[PDB]
Amino acid sequence: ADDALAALGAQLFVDPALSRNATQSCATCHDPARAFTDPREGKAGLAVSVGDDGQSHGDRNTPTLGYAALVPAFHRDANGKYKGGQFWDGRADDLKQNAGQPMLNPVEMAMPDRAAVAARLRDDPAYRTGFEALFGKGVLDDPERAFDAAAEALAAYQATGEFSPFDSKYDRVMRGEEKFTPLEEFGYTVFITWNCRLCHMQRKQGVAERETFTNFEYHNIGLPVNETAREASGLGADHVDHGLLARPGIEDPAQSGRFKVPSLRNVAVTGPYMHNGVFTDLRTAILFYNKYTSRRPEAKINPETGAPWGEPEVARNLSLAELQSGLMLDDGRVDALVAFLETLTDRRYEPLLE
Amino acid sequence: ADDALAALGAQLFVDPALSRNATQSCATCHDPARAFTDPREGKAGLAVSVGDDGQSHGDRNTPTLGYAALVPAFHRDANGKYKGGQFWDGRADDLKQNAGQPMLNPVEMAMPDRAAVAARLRDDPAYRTGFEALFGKGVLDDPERAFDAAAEALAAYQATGEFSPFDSKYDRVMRGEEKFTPLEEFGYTVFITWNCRLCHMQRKQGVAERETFTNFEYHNIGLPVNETAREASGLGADHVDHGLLARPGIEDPAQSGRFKVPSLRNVAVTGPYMHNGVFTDLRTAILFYNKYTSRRPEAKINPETGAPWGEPEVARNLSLAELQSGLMLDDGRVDALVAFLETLTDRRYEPLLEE
Amino acid sequence: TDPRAKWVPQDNDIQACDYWRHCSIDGNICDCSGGSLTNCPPGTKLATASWVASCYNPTDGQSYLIAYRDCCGYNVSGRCPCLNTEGELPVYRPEFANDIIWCFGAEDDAMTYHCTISPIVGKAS
Amino acid sequence: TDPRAKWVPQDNDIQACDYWRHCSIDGNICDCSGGSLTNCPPGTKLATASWVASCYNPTDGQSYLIAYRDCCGYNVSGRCPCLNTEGELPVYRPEFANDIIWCFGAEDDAMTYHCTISPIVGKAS
Amino acid sequence: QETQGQAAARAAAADLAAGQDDEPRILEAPAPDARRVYVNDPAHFAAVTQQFVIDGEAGRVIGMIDGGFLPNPVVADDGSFIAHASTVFSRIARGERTDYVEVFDPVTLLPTADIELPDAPRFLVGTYPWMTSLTPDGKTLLFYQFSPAPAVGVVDLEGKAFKRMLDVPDCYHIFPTAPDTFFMHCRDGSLAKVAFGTEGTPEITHTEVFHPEDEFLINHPAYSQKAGRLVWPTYTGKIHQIDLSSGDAKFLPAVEALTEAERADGWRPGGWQQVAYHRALDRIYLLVDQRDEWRHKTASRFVVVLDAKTGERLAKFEMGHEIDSINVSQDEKPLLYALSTGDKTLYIHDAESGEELRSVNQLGHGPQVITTADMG
Amino acid sequence: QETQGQAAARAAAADLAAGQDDEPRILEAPAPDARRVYVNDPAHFAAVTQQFVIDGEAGRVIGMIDGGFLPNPVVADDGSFIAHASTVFSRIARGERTDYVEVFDPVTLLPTADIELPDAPRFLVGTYPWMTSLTPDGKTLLFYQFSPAPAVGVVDLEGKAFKRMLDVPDCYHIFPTAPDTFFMHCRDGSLAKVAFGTEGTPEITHTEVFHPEDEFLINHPAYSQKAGRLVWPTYTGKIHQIDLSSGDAKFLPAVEALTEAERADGWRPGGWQQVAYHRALDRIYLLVDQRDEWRHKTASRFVVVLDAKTGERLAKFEMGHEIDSINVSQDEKPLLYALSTGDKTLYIHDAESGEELRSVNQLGHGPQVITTADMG
Ligand code: HEC
Ligand code: HEC
Ligand code: HEC
Ligand code: HEC
Ligand SMILES: [Ca+2]
Ligand SMILES: [Ca+2]
Ligand code: NA
Repeated sequence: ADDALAALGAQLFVDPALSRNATQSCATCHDPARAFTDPREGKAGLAVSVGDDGQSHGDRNTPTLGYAALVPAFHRDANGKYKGGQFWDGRADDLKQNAGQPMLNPVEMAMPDRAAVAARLRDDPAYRTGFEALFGKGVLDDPERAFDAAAEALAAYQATGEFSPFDSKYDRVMRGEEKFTPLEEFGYTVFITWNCRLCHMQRKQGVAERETFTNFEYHNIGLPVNETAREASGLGADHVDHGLLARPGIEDPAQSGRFKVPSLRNVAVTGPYMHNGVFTDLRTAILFYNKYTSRRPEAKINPETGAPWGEPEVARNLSLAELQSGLMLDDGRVDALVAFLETLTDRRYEPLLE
Repeated sequence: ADDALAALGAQLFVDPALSRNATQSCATCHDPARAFTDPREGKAGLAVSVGDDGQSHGDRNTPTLGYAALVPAFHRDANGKYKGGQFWDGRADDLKQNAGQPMLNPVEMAMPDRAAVAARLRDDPAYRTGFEALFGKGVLDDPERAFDAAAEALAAYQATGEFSPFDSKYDRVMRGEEKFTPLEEFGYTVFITWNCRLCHMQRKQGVAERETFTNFEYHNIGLPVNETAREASGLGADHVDHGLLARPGIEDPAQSGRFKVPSLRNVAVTGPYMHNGVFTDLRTAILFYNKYTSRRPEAKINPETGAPWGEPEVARNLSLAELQSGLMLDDGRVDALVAFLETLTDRRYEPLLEE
Repeated sequence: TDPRAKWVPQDNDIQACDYWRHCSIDGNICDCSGGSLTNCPPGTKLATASWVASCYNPTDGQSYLIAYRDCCGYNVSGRCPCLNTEGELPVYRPEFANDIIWCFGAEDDAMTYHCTISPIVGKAS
Repeated sequence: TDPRAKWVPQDNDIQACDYWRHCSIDGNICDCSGGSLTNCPPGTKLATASWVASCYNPTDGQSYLIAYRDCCGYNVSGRCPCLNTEGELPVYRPEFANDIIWCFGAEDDAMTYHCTISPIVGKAS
Repeated sequence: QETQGQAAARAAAADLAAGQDDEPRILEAPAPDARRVYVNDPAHFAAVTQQFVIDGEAGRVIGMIDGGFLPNPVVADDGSFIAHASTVFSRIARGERTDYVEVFDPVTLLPTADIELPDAPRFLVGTYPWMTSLTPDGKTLLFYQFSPAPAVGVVDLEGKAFKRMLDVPDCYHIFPTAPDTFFMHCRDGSLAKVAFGTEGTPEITHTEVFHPEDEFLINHPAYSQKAGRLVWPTYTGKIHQIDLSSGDAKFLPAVEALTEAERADGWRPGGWQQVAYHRALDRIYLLVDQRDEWRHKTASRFVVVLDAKTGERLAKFEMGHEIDSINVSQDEKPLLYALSTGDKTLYIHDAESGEELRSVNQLGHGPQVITTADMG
Repeated sequence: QETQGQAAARAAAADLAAGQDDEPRILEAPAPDARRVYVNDPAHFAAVTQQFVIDGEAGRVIGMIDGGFLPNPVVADDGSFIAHASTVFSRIARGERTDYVEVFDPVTLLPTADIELPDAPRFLVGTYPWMTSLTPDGKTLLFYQFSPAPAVGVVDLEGKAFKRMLDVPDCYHIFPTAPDTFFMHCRDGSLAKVAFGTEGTPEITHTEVFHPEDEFLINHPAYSQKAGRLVWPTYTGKIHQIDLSSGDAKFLPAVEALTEAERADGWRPGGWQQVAYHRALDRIYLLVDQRDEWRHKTASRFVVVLDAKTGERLAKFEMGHEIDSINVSQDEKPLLYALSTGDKTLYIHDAESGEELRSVNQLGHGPQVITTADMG
């Protein structure tokens, strides 16, 4: 089942007939060639993706699908900290629940309802063969089963080795196959002795077996609005992205502005950065952390804009305990981190580095 | 010579012919029956003594002559702290220089000059014989030699066993002839552990052969004016007894208000106390020291008057380092100190040991 | 008790200065003042900052990155003093330097040294 | 050497705990931290308070009264720690008691204990 | 047989192997139980001082508290909080003196109160446990003051502020009995009783003189506050017991810790906290050895245990160590704590057999005072 | 033969017998001289620390200075004053941190200046002499700041005030060359020349990278300020010598403290102040012993002496004790100061022969730093 189930998910992933005007598939916004992210440019750059209607833009940046399958389902641990889930705000429990929402999102694939999606699947005899072999006959005659099966197949497809190969240079180094460059090792050491490790490691202590450089927690690191992406989303300037608080069921006002800690795997090749896609460059996303540690004036400036970083979109709930480490990363270490984060790039996406 | 000189002092000491109206001798104001102090009453009680005219009062209390022969001559040691001398302000170098001053002082014996003294000495056949045996023929015909001879005789008499016998109970106890009472012994122990020792022991450390309970130093303990005595002296409301500073050749304004640390021997029978006889009781003298240590309001009150001790006559140069010990004497320790100090009474004044 | 002799790790006693995880420890083992191997004693503050050392585990023969972390805000414990320096580099290479009072990021700006924990952050390399 | 054996005075070494004048000393011998037998080390403050003991001097067979005095305003020296109790009565007899920090009357209100001096003030009677 | 260090090493290795995770954090101390003992370290007059919080059962240090110059430690019997009266200076041992009282949470060890004592009022002395004392309700801390005269300062732990100084006679120590009452011991050989309100001359009453002036009551009596029992030894091992449970001092029959033959052979009490009292068992424990009359602060190697009613000796333990202070946990089948200031080691003994059960070493520089909660 | 305690007893005896009176008082420490030595005691990270003032000739403690948490001692070369940058907290080792500079009079040991450092800027570390440093004129003091970034605080001692923080690159230690200029050691392998005007960015000029990434230079280099000589050993025994007298860094020939067969047989430098340097004699003294490459802070039983210019070994001394730190007086026929952290003893040796002359014991809890004055 699960071998062929993924094959059906592979068919659907690249099928643009899951979108109203038949213009876009998962592969459109999650391009396999680009670490499963969107190469296309809308009104606000690559910060947000354009929907099926070629008009509607999202509010958030499209994340890699690579290594999302290792993120555990959304839950709250004994600490009181939330962990796991899908979407920058964790509003999806897991890959399965996540897969459906793009299909039905007017500002994305823009299928009006589940019934419309079923109709498209019956257009293909390939599906009626493949779907009915895995979920039995008549599956495509039922909107609810088909949509769900398609979501499940898409989920399964994303849980294959093709999405999480662990064939990055980091992976080969930890297996003893090759060594880090002095700068990469320096970056790793910095990465596991500075605040980076507090949020971007699977564990607090001990050895993780399949590290994806996220603890799956939710933090507000105090990012500002993305001026241009925000206009493009059409949600108004008065609108506030409350991150995790926007997940249904989450009412705790301490989670306002908190976003899922993203896996730093493939990070080098999935710009722009953060939930709102505000930072074009990776170096910029690293230097942003120094506004909490550096006494220096340049730390206040966003190097991309040349102007003050900007007031956080959400001022309260900052992870200051972690962020205010009393230690400023110098450029030397910022270099080191850029290098180490590059080692988390997959084999097939290594060529993209430059 | 040494035996006979003192014998001439003895004669002179009790001879009223050294006073203008012939009514007064050393013995008058320095009565042998009262540790060589004045038992007489004046306008200020026993605070200050009345002179030969029967009118003029001193501004200071007449001290004992007992153990005054143990005090080094006035000097200043390497610390820069003055020691020794005679008079409450140490304006006299020693007993010899001291002796002449009562005789000439208008408010005391009031002899107009040294000549008048010599003319009194000639009229006694005993002196002509006695003075001329020790100082030679013609000594009484020379006022300067006569005056000074008399003085030295007076000094010599004062250095005899009579004035400093060391037959107090303290002395007997320090030999092991007899013991202290438990109260006296506690009194002794407090005396040698509390700030008293810093000023009323001959030495800073070690042992003294002939202890008289004074480092002979000059300190300002911050005493007020004794208004009754100050009034009788007639020096006025604006007058400030500068103490040691009033000694000629002492200009250091840090010595203003400082007075010779008195010998505590015979202290039980020599009241009233301090340079201006401001405290009648030996106990009040001790309690005064609590004003620099005690938090309690009572310590700021003079028990004899019920009023504050008073603004120090000289508000500067107080020995606060010594006085501010941060330890208040409770009544037990005072009782004990009184008992100890009573043991410093000479044997022949033990009968007189009253109150 | 030969101080200069090559440091011989053991996996049988964390309070002894030869415990495999204390390979670059400076000061006092927290397990002797109310902490434990990987936790701080009560009333002290855990620094976010750390310094690392690849300590050889003699049990499985595998090295481990030990990000040491100081417990802070207290006078030094005076108990189980250990000063090991496996991999310890000078101060100009701070990540591997252990004379430093690594108390940064501790609550209430605590900077006084009490003791040190010895937790693994990964397998070395 | 025997802590409980009768105290044996000697008049041949002051930095020794059995020096005859230290017969009721508590704390530290000032001579061992920049003071002398009867003076305070520099920087410290001389207390005006004191306690006494009758110490036997085996040089002259006479017992002398030692009115001990503390030097204050400094942490304890930690040199020549000594504790003797000849004629040492409890706190309620403070003039023979020696656990008390006798720092009273010390300049600049210094009340920390650094060390103690042993000056004579008289003879036993 | 397996030491606490070896267990933790074995446990840690299992977690690593099993792949277990655990967040590094500030541990809480275990709940205050009867076998918790506090070793305080006056550190031979050091400007700063340590207090060890020890689990007597495991023989483990479960926490510590930093203190100032000769602080007076107090432990709420109920185990709800500890505190001390500490003294700090702006420049280590010099400069502006700040006397102050800290109350700590007994599991986090976090200070829940910091109270300034104005005019630097604390009595600075080698640590006598009963120169600073909690009232039975743990709401008021009383502390002694010798300068400029014996006085007793009142500190309100509830409202977290210093109240007042109480002027008392020539008396010493503080053994609180009521929330507004405590006894002292006076020079004249009497105990003073002191009743104090928020203002007014306190009602000060003296007992009869209960011992010769040549009979010397040591500086470290054992006071069981919950039993109102004041166990006061003399230099000769004769022990004055005063009962204060009625709110007034009634004197008990004096008991001799040592036999007449032992007293001719030169046996005498000696050490710091020379005497300990177990409440439940009514046993007096005393540090004794063969010594000269004036070696009364030197360590002892023997503990005589005697029934406090009868004076009957129950045991004479050979401790096998130089013990300066003894104390007991007030639980049944109690531990006997033996603090060697020399060895800087708490020797934890079975108080029945006197067997050394275990020991907690490295307890500072000159640890002198043992303190235990009376929780039961 | 006669110890200083014995001669004192004989003096006191004569004074008594002769009846010499004498006033108890505060002694003045004798005039500072080249033979005076300061032994700091970091006390194994204790919150308070002690500096002992020692007369190396007499082998006698002539005074002491109290200090805070890992305070950095600085002895002015001309012995006009001493000072440290120290850290006290409001509650021993907790609460509000106050970093302050204190200057002392070198004979009375009284503080002549107490300067507060704003925003708790001192770098806290196991004491490294040149993490806090005096300018040649002694008017300015400089101290290192690691947090939030490498920086250097300027303190005016004459004006008795802090100036400002000089932010700098990823560099460490401070070696003042002038009243406005000092060097640091950086991560890239270069030194940094840092000239600081009245205000503004300092004139930061790096030298060439003068050592590899994999060459490790010790935390306790010797630095003579009047010579402008920076002596910097590596773990292996190799020594870097830098002349900073010119105003810039000339790198002297890389001298090797150990022979090839010695390094092969496990000989290495180890200890705390591993290296001393005599100015006049231009001799380098180095603690060495047979040790494994990663035991580089343990005590050493030997001390090799070598000519700073040529590198010829002048002598190797068996110290007869476990020595952690060494230093030397800058006078002729100098003393080799040998500090055992374990023994808490300053073993005072003759630097010509290495023979032990005398020893000053009981120097605290874990004395690590010896500091002499360069008076001659
Ligand atoms: C928890 C307090 C964190 C610490 C400490 C660090 N990071 Fe982080 N990071 C965190 C969150 C919650 C997020 C999501 C951003 C948002 O929109 O809120 C991030 C993001 C990044 C990214 C962006 C990559 C991407 O896929 O968009 C990078 C490259 C990144 N973080 C790197 C990084 C480094 C190098 C750190 C140590 C200096 C570091 N982070 C600390 C949470 C936390
Ligand atoms: C009353 C009129 C007096 C007569 C007659 C004599 N003396 Fe006196 N004397 C008197 C007073 C009030 C004082 C203190 C004065 C002062 O200024 O301090 C003195 C002082 C002395 C002293 C000094 C003693 C000391 O300071 O301890 C001596 C030695 C002394 N007097 C001796 C003395 C002699 C020998 C007399 C007859 C010649 C004599 N005095 C007369 C009051 C009176
Ligand atoms: C120096 C600081 C002193 C200390 C400490 C004590 N005393 Fe004193 N005392 C001192 C002086 C200079 C004087 C004379 C003061 C003056 O101007 O009159 C005194 C006086 C006395 C007296 C009176 C003696 C007399 O009038 O003949 C007594 C009884 C006395 N002092 C006792 C005493 C005690 C018991 C002390 C310790 C509590 C004590 N003194 C301290 C100087 C100093
Ligand atoms: C274009 C517009 C699209 C299309 C057609 C799809 N997705 Fe994707 N997606 C997109 C954005 C901008 C974001 C971020 C949105 C947010 O967090 O609010 C996403 C998010 C996901 C996630 C969550 C991953 C993570 O948080 O780490 C998954 C698993 C995901 N998307 C999968 C996915 C699949 C299977 C699709 C075809 C059915 C699909 N998406 C379409 C943008 C776009
Ligand atoms: Ca991205
Ligand atoms: Ca009189
Ligand atoms: Na009763």
